[PDB]
Amino acid sequence: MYGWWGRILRVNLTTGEVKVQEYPEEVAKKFIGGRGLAAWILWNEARGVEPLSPENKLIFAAGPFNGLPTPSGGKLVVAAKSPLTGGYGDGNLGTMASVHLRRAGYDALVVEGKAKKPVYIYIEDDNVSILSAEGLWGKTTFETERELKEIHGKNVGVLTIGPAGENLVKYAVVISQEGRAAGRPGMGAVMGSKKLKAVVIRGTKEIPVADKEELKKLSQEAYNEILNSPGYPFWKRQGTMAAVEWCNTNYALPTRNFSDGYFEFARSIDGYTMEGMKVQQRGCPYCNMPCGNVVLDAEGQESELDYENVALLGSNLGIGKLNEVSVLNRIADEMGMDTISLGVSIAHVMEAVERGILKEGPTFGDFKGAKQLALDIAYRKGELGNLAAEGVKAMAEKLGTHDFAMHVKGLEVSGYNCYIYPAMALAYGTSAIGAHHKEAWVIAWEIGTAPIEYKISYDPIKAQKVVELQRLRGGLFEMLTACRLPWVEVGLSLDYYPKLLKAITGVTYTWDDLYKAADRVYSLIRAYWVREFNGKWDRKMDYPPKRWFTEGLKSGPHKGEHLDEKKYDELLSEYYRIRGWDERGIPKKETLKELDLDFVIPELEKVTNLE
Amino acid sequence: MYGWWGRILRVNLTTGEVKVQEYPEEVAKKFIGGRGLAAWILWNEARGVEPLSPENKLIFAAGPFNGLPTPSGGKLVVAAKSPLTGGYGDGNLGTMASVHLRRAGYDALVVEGKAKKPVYIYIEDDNVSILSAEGLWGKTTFETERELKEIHGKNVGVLTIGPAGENLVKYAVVISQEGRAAGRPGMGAVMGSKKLKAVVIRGTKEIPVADKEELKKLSQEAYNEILNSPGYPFWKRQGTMAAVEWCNTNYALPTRNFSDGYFEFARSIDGYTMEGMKVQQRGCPYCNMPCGNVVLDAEGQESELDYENVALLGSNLGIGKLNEVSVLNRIADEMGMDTISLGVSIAHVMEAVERGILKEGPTFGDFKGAKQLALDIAYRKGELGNLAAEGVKAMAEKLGTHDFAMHVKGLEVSGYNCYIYPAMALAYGTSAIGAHHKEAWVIAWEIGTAPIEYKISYDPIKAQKVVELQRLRGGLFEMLTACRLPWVEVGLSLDYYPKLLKAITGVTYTWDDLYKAADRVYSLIRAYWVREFNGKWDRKMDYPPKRWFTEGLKSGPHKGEHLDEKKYDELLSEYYRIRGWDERGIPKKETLKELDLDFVIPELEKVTNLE
Ligand code: SF4
Ligand code: SF4
Repeated sequence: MYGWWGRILRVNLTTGEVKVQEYPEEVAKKFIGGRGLAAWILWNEARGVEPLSPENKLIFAAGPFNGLPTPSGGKLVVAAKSPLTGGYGDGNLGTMASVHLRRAGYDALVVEGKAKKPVYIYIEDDNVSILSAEGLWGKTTFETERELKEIHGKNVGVLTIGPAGENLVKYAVVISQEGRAAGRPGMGAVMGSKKLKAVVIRGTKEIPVADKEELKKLSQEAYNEILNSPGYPFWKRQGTMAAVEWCNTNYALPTRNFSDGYFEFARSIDGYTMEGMKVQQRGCPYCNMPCGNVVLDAEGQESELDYENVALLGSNLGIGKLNEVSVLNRIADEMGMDTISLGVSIAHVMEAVERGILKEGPTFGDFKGAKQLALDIAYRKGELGNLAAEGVKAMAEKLGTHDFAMHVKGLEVSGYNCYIYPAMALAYGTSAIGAHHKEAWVIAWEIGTAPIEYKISYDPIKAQKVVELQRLRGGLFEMLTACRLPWVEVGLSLDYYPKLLKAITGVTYTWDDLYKAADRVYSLIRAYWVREFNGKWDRKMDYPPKRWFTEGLKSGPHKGEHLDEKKYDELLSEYYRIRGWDERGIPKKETLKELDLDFVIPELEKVTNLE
Repeated sequence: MYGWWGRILRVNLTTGEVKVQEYPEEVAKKFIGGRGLAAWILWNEARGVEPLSPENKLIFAAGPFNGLPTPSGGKLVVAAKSPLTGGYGDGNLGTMASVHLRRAGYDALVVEGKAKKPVYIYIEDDNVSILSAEGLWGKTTFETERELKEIHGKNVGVLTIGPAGENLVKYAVVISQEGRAAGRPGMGAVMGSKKLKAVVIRGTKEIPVADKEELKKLSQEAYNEILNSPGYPFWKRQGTMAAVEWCNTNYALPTRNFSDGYFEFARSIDGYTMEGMKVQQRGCPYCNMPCGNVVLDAEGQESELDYENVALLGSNLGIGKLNEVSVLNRIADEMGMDTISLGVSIAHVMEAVERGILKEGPTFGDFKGAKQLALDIAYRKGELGNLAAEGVKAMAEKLGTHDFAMHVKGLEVSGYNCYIYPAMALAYGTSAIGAHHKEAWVIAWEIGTAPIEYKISYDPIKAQKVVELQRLRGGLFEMLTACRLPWVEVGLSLDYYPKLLKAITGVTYTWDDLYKAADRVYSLIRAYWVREFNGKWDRKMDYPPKRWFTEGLKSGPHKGEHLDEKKYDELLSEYYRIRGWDERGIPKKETLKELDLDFVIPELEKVTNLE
């Protein structure tokens, strides 16, 4: 076997047992890695488990591209049954831990059980130990990684959780290298529930490559193509922050809990403003187009800015000064909580306060109040911090505020306001893990323009475009696993991927093979949700928030415009037709058989009727 | 006598003598105060003196508006014979020193002589002393003022020089409250040449007012008019920083030593970027429309930004990040040196380096090199730093780089590139103290738009507009002395001024009375220059820099356009006709008699032939 090790590191925190599981080359070829491998593991090992119980499996899954010098191939997938959504949950982050896990001889790391006290997992090739982290517990993510490196050396990959993870904030994430984050659906809370403070990894092994020279050649070509792309200069300057102006121009910038798609103060929180306050730039392993832009916040502290962070903690909160939004951003990284769900939870509180629903709490534009709430959420201080720490779905159940609860499947909607964007609304509605733009950022195509540089339509071809994008963004890139931005942003040819894959693994994958592996992952993931939800499931699970159907844009040429539910419903049926799912969004028996998921049928039938 | 004290504090640092000069009420009425009073004093007391010798007079002149609660009436004029230009030199700054000097019982303070060692002047009502400042010498302006208040208390007004003043940098200024500056033509160097490190002032006396009730009424109306003006909100947000975009849009933003009027990276150093970096907002005494916008620079330090500072230290130097420009800005303030002349001098060096004329030094866009040169100028360290510390006129004589030496009469050109703006070019050409936009910011009217919110033309009305603006901006406002921005930016009515002047002094001044006093000051100032130049004077003294006639814009729909020498010369003759001046730029015997300036006739006749 080349590329894949066929090895998965297993750590049981309850028993202290550490072992290496060998999985068949057939499974590796069939699921490829990252999310695929994770979905296979969770389907088999997390049936009916409580997300915060010792039985949940915390998975760190790499893929064949990882550990090797592949173009922006320093990504890693973190997965577990989600404490926020109750379904399959995952996330991705660039981190040296990805390079080291693979160079240490493993394709993935699976943590089960729960330690008796705070501990961290140490991995140096074949030497794996569960060590006491009593001294680290309570420290920020930044401080935890800094201290671990002060002991073991700079040459290690470190994954940590901060107080939000330790306190089981439902959208707590895993942090690496002060800025890289993974696991919006609460991977950080699953990590915290096991009393797992960090993971330190070092690898030195040579990963067996089927064609060393092709690999080295293809990689050099791709790097050069990136360096020579016309978008490279502007990408180097603004990175994802170029989307603030682009979204504002197109009425897609979430403003005041998604109330409007335009923000009057977007310029003072945009990419140009960011350029003027940038002090450093860093990136993920093996990437020659770094986009981790670091600024100084209002308190003079370094903060790494990404578009989503700014959109959800800036315009979405009615906060118009980038230096202030940057303080909130830093807090999220330090505490280890998702900037998106954090911002949407805060915005939800702000709307409830302005409406008189909540007697106390911050209002839109209130930076000091937003900062205090962010901190109270991470430390679960007071009734408000505790409520908001649960996310908008849970919070809305308690407050009767479902009308303005911006989420899909319990996962908070990200940085694109879709009052007039049917395809993007469908992307959020059908995202495998819950509302996220990860799997299909189709709004650009719907508009005809993109950040590096209108008539509302429900054409069934939009459902086809979303499935196509999900195959690449929610499948391929989450399985390799590698950054999708070189392709998305600078236009690196997708042809490099199946070639790099054969050069590495020696297996020839055609685009249809890849499209099929991605579809298998999608149906398996959906199957997981259906099974864990005990068959209680229908098409409404794939609907975007009610706000986009009952309210419209508040300003500009498109004022009053919104989504037509009837037409959205028809577009959803088209999505199901293309995926081979029934009108409830559940995979059909024939579809499962065709995707080599026969094993799913018996289990799903114990819970509902299949078609 | 009301309003005016009719008293001038006299401090001789050579003899240690402190006395109070009582001057005539008719002189007070005739010159009003500020620059008018200063020009009267310099004509009489700085005849033929070397600017850096003990005989030069350093004047801190206030007017009837000062010390009283008048709308933005906390300004102060600092004047002396200029070490940079060799003629009349002055500047203005907002400072509690203004309020305290007048409440202490004086209309002005005149310092003559030179101390044997560093000293500071201490003024508390009638108690005035020259005290040792040996421990303060060498400290920054910020630290000097901070330490003085730690001794004397926070309720004092303080004026200081930093190392640039101490080291006689030709464009050294006087600084107050970390950000307020005065005296571009080297007032700081004059102060430093006297070994005067600072002036600390405290006043408690009630200033006699003709009509206290009218004064209170008018000020209140004016304050409310400011608060309710349509421009108030945007002014509060961006202040003068709104000019970066306005100038860039109009090809008037000095870029790379005025090479072009358009900067490709203007957005990253503009007013919106500043808003996203603002952490504090300060202002001058008695102002309800504060514009001292404080940001954190690239090193996390506070830096108060003004348009000119950013245009001359940013676009003019090819530096496109506001955080970096802010480091240069803070250095200028700390060292006590003019941001404009500093930037124009650094830009001059950058062009000479690029052109190979200088073999060592910073080039455009080199922030680290610019910072090092700014520090070397302040401390006069090295041949290059010592040369640039002399100003562009002097530096150009040594390097043979007159072609790109942007100055008029030795004073560096400010933040408006006039390749296609004849009236603004004439404003710079005729400015009483040398190149400055202070006396006539006519570019706004020439274009038809303003920052608060084209066809070239040499229409003789342009000269009439420059004269009208000079009467107000270089006359009235420099004599009161009060901020001209409420009127300029927010549209406060000019009708308040004659009414407040009457309520204060009891003397009624019709607009014609004020225009005559302003022209009187302009002709007296002109007479001072001619006299001091020993009659060596002609119309070329009032010409804009050669570059605006010799080259044109480098981009935009106006690419290649420049000023025309013949049409400019005709426009200048129109300016002379309106002012009653020779074709050499010297007042006519009839004009001098007209303005009650007969005493200057004998003096000018001794040096040249009058008309
Ligand atoms: S483009 Fe950005 S997110 Fe992608 S690998 Fe590079 S630094 Fe990481
Ligand atoms: S408008 Fe600005 S410069 Fe004028 S008095 Fe007010 S704070 Fe000072």
